[PDB]
Formats: sequence, C-alpha cells, structure tokens
Amino acid sequence: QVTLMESGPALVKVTQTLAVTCTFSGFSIRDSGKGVAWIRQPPGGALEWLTSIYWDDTKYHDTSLKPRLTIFRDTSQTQVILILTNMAPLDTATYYCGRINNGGGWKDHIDFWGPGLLVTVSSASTKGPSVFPLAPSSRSTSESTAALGCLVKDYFPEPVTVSWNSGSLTSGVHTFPAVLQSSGLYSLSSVVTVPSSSLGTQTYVCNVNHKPSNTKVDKRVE
Amino acid sequence: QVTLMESGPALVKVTQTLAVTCTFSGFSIRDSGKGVAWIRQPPGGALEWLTSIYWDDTKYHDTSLKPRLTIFRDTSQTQVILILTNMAPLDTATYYCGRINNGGGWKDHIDFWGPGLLVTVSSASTKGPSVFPLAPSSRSTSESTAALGCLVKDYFPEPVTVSWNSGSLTSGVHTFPAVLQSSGLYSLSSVVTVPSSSLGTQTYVCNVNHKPSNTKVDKRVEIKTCGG
Amino acid sequence: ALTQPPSVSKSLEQSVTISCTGTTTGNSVSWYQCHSGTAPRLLIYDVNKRPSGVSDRFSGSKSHNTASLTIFGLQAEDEADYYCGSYGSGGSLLFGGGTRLTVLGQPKASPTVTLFPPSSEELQANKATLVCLISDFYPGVVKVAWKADGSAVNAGVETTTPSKQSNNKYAASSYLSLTSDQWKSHKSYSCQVTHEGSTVEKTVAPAEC
Amino acid sequence: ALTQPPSVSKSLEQSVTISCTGTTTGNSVSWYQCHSGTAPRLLIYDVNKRPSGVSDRFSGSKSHNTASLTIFGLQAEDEADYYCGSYGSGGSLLFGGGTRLTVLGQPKASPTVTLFPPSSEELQANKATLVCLISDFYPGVVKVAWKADGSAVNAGVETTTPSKQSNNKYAASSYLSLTSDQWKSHKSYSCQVTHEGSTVEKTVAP
Ligand SMILES: *[C@@H]1O[C@H](CO)[C@@H](O[C@@H]2O[C@H](CO)[C@@H](O[C@@H]3O[C@H](CO)[C@@H](O[C@@H]4O[C@H](CO)[C@@H](O)[C@H](O)[C@H]4NC(C)=O)[C@H](O[C@H]4O[C@H](CO[C@H]5O[C@H](CO)[C@@H](O)[C@H](O)[C@@H]5O)[C@@H](O)[C@H](O)[C@@H]4O)[C@@H]3O)[C@H](O)[C@H]2NC(C)=O)[C@H](O)[C@H]1NC(C)=O
Repeated sequence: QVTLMESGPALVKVTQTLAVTCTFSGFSIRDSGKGVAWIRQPPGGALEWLTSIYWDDTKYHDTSLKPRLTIFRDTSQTQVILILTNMAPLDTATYYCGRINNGGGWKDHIDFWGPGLLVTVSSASTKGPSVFPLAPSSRSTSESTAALGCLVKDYFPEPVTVSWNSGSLTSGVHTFPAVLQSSGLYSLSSVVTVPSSSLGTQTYVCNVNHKPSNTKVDKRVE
Repeated sequence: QVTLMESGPALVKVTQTLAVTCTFSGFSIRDSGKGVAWIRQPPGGALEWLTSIYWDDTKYHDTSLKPRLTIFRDTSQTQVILILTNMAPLDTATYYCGRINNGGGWKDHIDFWGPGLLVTVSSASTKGPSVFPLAPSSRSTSESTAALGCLVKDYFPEPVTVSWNSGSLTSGVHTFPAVLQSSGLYSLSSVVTVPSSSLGTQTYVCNVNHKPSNTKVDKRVEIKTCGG
Repeated sequence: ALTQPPSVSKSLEQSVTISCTGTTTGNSVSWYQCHSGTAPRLLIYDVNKRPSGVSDRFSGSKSHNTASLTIFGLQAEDEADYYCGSYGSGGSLLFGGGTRLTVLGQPKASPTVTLFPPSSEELQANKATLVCLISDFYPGVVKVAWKADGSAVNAGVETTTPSKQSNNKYAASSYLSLTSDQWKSHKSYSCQVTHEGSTVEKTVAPAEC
Repeated sequence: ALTQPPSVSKSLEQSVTISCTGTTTGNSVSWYQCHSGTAPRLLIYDVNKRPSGVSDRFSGSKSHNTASLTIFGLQAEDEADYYCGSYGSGGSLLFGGGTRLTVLGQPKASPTVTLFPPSSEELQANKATLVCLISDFYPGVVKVAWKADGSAVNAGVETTTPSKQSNNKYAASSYLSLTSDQWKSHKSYSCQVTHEGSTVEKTVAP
C-alpha cells in the first residue's frame, strides 16, 4: 504494498476555508476491514484527530469539530477529500492522511500513513523589505567567526526561512535553532561560528525569504 | 450599498480540488426577494453559471458537471463556499460570486457581482515578481505622451497593483496586454500618465504591491532623466 | 442553447438591436454587459425594464424567439460584449453565447508614446529591455511600421491584441527583451504604428553605445 | 482522556519505560513513534502484540488501564517523539500527549551559551540584536534574568525552548528584541541567562 500519496495547497490567509486530497495505491474496496483517516498537528504540540471513513459509506468525526467540517471521496476520481471552514490562526498545522483495518467485532487497526503537509495559515498583513547585513563591515565579530546576512526587517507573522548545517559536516558547525523575535514586530535570523568576511572564498553572503509573504531577497557588503 | 468578493488561492495542480469563499454585506440571509450564486468566466470570451442557494435554504446546480461540483454555507459564519473536485487546464477562469434577485414565480436576475477572482490550473507553480522603476531615463525626456511606472518582470501568476505618490497619484492608468515569456513567466510595463518637464518643481514616487504575496514597495524616482 | 450573433455594427449616436435567439422557452429575461474584462454590468432587471445605470440609451423588448435588447446613442463603450439571461428550465439558470458589439465609423488616431531603454538593474543582469508604450490610439486595431533594427517583433513581444484605456483610446505596449548584444547591433527603434491610417514617431539612442 | 509523561532516559542498549493511561474496554490502545513531526510509525496492535513487519526492542505489555512502553535495548531513534492512542467509538479516534524522550548516556553536551554583538548595518533592518546563541546543555535548561547596566529595557519574549540538533548536542536561541529606536534609547544590553548554571556578559557595541 500500500501507499498513500498526499497533496494540497501550502499556504492560505486566516478566515479562509481549507481543503486537501489523498490517493492510495492498493485497493479502494468499499467492504473489507479497511478504512481511511486524517490527522493534524500545530508545530510545538501533539498530533490530533479529525475524521474517518469505515467500511461502507460509514463516516464520523469529533462533535467538537462538527459544524466546521465535512468529508467526501470520489473513488471514480480515485480520491479522498477533507474540507474545513474558517481557519483561526491555530488551525495552522501539519496534516496527514491514513489507513484503518478491522480486527474483532467493532475493534480495529490504526497503523499506516501518507507523507503529510504543512497547512500554513497567517494574516496577509505583510511588507516588501530586503534582507540586511550582520557583516564585519561594522565590528560585530572578527573575520575568523562571522555570518554576513540572513536578517529580514520585521512583520506580524513568522517565519524567515532560516537554515544552517544539513551538509556532511553534521558536527562542530552544529546549529543554533531560532523561531521568533518580538522586536516591536516579529523578526528572524541565526548565525554559526564559521570564518567568512566576504563572498570571496565561499557562499557566506546569506540571502533569504519570509514565508507568509513569498519573495526571496538579497543584500551584500564586504 | 451591497458588497461581494471571491477570496482564494491563485493556482492548483491538475487533479486537485478548487475551494473558494464569498461574504454577505448590506443584506439578510432571509430575503425572499434575493439569494446567492456562483459563476465562472472562460478565458477572454464566454460566461458559465454553476450553482445557487436561496433564503428558503433549498439548493440547485447544473446537471452537466454534477458530481464535480458542491455548494454549502456554514451558518456559524454565514459565508458561502464553492467547491470543484478534480480540475483540468480548461477550468482556468475568473470565478464570480453574485447576489440573485427575483420578481418571483421563477423570475430572476443577478443584482450585484463581486470583483471576481482569477484561477489558473497547471502542472507548474508560482515565480516571484522582479521589479525596477520606469521613467524617462538618462538618454530621454521628449515623449509624445509622458509616463511613469513600476515595471515588473518574470512573475506568475498575474495579480499585482500599482499607483504613485503614497499610492494616490493615479492619472491616466490602465492594464496593457500582459507579456508572456516562453518559460511560462509573465511581465508588464503599466504606467501613470505624468508630465516629464515638471521635475525641477513637481516630482514623483513609485508605489506597487503583489498579491500571491502582499509584497508592497515604494521607490522615489525624482531625478531620473539626463537628456532630451 | 441560447444563440446570439458574434457582433453587429451601427455608427456613433445611431441605434441597433442585439437578440438572443435559441431555446428561449423561458420568457422573463435579463441582459448584461462585460467591458475590458471588468466585473459584469447589468442592463435589464426583467425583459422590458432597467434601473439607474443606463436609464435612457438602452431599452428592453419582448419577443418569444428574439429575446431582444435595443440600443440608441451609440458611444465609445459600445465595443463591449453583451449577454442574455432568461430564467431556466425550472430551478435552473442560463447565459447567452455573448455578442462583442462593433460600433463602426468612429474616429481614427495614431499613437502617443513613451519609449525608453531599461533601468540599470537589468543591464546589471546582462538583459537590455527597451520598451515602446504603443498607446492612446483608435480604432482598437494595429498595423506596424516599427521595422527599425527589427524592433517590432523580438523577445517578449506584446506587439499583439490591444487593450482599452481610462483615456478611452487603446494601447499595445511591447518589449525588446534581448541580451546586452542589443546595443552592439540595434541602435534605433522608431515606433511607428497605423490604425486604418497615419503614423506617429518616437525613438532613443542605445544604452551602452 | 489519555495521559503521557513529558520525558524519560537511559543510555543505548539499556532498558527504560514510558507511562500511558488506557482502558480495559478500549484494550485496542497502542503505542506509536513520530520523529520531529515526520512520518509516524505504529509499534503495537492493541496494547501487547507487535504486528508483522515491526521489530522487537520493546514491549507495551498487557497493561490494560495504563499502556506501558518498556524498552530492553535503547537506540538513537528512541529520542524521536512517541505517542499513545486507541479507537474511540461510532467512527472516532482517541489520541495521547506524546513524549520527546532523551537517550541520556550519550556524550554530555556543555556549556555553549555565547553572545555575538550586532553590526551597524543591522540598524537598517530596525534591529541591533543580542545574538545570544544557545547550544550544548544536557539536558537543555535556562532561566530568566537579563541586564543592560543602569538602563530601562524592552526585552521581548525571544527565548526558544530546547530543540533538536544535527549531532544531538541540544540547542536553542534567545535573540533579544533590540530595535533601532530601543538601541538608541538603551544601548548596553547583555546576554545574562543561566545556561545549565553558566552565563556570559560581553555588553554590546555596533
Ligand atoms: C407533514 O407531511 C407533509 C407531507 O404530507 C410534509 O411535507 C413535505 O416537506 C418536505 C420538506 O420538509 C418537502 O420536500 C421536498 O423535497 C424535494 C426533494 O429534496 C425538493 O426538490 C429539490 O429538487 C432539486 C432538483 O434538481 C434537487 O436538486 C434538490 O436537491 C431538491 N431539494 C432541495 C432541498 O432543493 C422539494 O422542493 C419544494 O420547493 C420548490 C419551491 O420552488 C418555488 O419557491 C422558491 C422560493 O425561493 C422560488 O425561488 C421558486 O421560484 C419557486 O417558485 C417547489 O418547486 C417544489 O415543488 C417543492 O414544493 C421539497 O423541498 C415535501 O415536498 C413536502 N411534501 C409535500 C407533498 O408537500 C411535512 O413536512 C410534514 N409536517 C409535519 C409537521 O410533520
């Protein structure tokens, strides 16, 4: 074997609706022990329930969701679809589609999953500033231990697309993780202790995007 | 008042759903005389209805795509949602929500429309706008209708907006035919109509904003020419 | 479905009809406009009847086959497109095929223009987009004399289907989006365009030559 | 509903156990893994039986009202997140609180709090930030203090939780709020926080 390809939009405004799609490999049989499900999770918190399809057109959900929520497949279109009303910001979450199977009389397996997605949600209230320097052009740190850029002004929703490490050098240049700076408005950058001073020997000039307002931006001094 | 709008995302992968929403203003969810519908506008040509709700809380849609279409309105919001299941490139259109009005006994018209929202189907994805100022440059001034603008290139999809001087100077503006590049990207050169001779005593500033991102920018352009 | 003609033609301040002519079994009817692709504008609220928008020059009229719109005082807006809307076959809604109206014998006018080399941000990227704002012209048609150094048709061509303007008169602004080899080979850009007759001129020097 | 503890630890190839609630009627209650929100994995069918194609370093036991993931031989994946959950009723799930764990017995990580000063160019971004860097604490802990000599302050909320690392040497940041007007108002801020009982000063300049 089974697979569960998962697909949907990446990002949306607050107050909008959400919808998402999932398609299996292996059978669509209406009968069998098999059933289908969905899950979500805000980053910084636990995984949580939404809804399922059992054997036959049997379906249900937590009553706490009920009026916001609806769910239908089209297996003639090979697809499962979940639909939700009016995102409050905390509905911003990871999402996943999944599979169920039958054991005993009304007791069941809960065991297999697609790749999942970030349903990004934010206010549209955002601006067009550049990235800006931290570089030794002013005496922040010595040439032997600096990073040159990767700060974007300020805004209401995080994040700037900050990243470090993930090459073969998994140790010694290990990360300093970041997610917020409430500097009158929200704001991001991060640094590692590597030598730099300029783009002259390696790509130490650091250029970046602000994900709630997609526009990658560049700035250099050396 | 009345006001209406089709708020949603700009583009979609072929086999996915479309899902989009619209809002009441200046009226009631109970009006016997008036109700709500959805519509779409084929590229550069024809027009095509989809579906309705009315105050009686009954529902209707065209046969000819039935299983592919859906409507409901969540009374906890009192906002109206349109859904379409699994696209094709030819679904690319301006979708429109609208307020139905009826003389009754099955006699209706549409009384108001929103601005619409454009929707594009593709296997591709978005590319950010690239920007620079437009004015009579170092080698020109003597234009036969003088103009100033925020020039934008290599964008996709289309939605972007422009004005000058704090976003207020907007004399003689319009949308020219949009440029296409063979990569699938697009470009523009839309302008405010403004005199080139005034700059020693009256001079001007660009304002522009994208929409798939709200990339709002202003740029002063006050001394750009150096010749006739 | 509801058939309509593709267009009809009468001249300025004259009068004409459009009608919708297919399965018009539905018999209370409405009519609508779209112009320059903006949000559609109503005309007829029931088949003989209209509100505050255009309360004199248009008129609504009854026939079983020809669901009929009749129009007088024809003016520069009447290059638009027009549509019928009967009520449908019960619990149902319809549109006509549209009619892109074509008022003839109007003024038109050869262009007025702004024409410029690119700002340095593209020269810093080794691309050389000279632009002509082919603008302010009538009728909504083009014939080109911009042959100077191949300027009419290269790289990012919107020497293509025009659009309306807020000054009413049409525009068709277009690029020369080549590399810096533009200045090494093309040195004049005389933006002559014709609109059933006449021309107007603008050019510039190359940027790097 | 369910409940789970925040974290537990021992070294690789050692034994440790993780608590959860449960029910006798809902004895189809089961343990799970998910690593930093990616691609979950089920461990047990009901509370005690490992399914085919799942390995055996561990047991949830037949523990009914309290599902109980013990481990015989710990491995590096045993500080992914781990969850406890069950079938509800009438087409509904039931799901638990998670636990990030740690495999303490690894080398460890100490004591790498550090301050990088701003640069004068940072003021273009409306900032002159304390780049108060936080790595190498074991387990990861900090407590609030801060100073800026005799100045008043507007510190923000800039301290992250402890978080995942490319070499497991646990890390965070606390990049203090400093805007350009705040910088002109207050200037001489410092990275005063108790990184596992250690701290740094290096009061800033542009
Ligand atoms: C006592 O017992 C009574 C019977 O003895 C009960 O009465 C029955 O009540 C129900 C409603 O609760 C009513 O339901 C009917 O359901 C139909 C099928 O769902 C519906 O038809 C629609 O048809 C389209 C076709 O494409 C479908 O797609 C729709 O899904 C479908 N349903 C819906 C929800 O849309 C019937 O529609 C009625 O209404 C229209 C009205 O049209 C006119 O009014 C509009 C007002 O806005 C106006 O815009 C239009 O221009 C029209 O002028 C009619 O055309 C239909 O004929 C029909 O009247 C309908 O909802 C049953 O019909 C009732 N039965 C009878 C025989 O009347 C009663 O509830 C019980 N009460 C108690 C106290 O126990």
